[PDB]
Amino acid sequence: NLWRSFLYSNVALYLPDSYKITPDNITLPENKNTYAYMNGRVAVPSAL
Amino acid sequence: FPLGGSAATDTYSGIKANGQTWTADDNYADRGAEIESGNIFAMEINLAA
Repeated sequence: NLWRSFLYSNVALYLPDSYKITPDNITLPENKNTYAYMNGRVAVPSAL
Repeated sequence: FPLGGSAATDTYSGIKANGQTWTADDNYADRGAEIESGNIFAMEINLAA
């Protein structure tokens, strides 16, 4: 339960897009590189 | 997580199917056995904090 939190915080996040997914009706700013866009874009913990 | 992966859950019997009847298969037990209605009763930690 601690090794998976380590791989999610470094090697699941900081991953280029078309892998991360946006959840139910969270408004992303359409700027592809602003901070709130990389924030609300949430990484999958199953592909890594 | 709990021990057996399932908390106190309900006993469901064994039921065959032809029509409205839905009775008496003799393919499962009379009482049957518990089959976990719902989700697993978990509890939560923040162990890195």
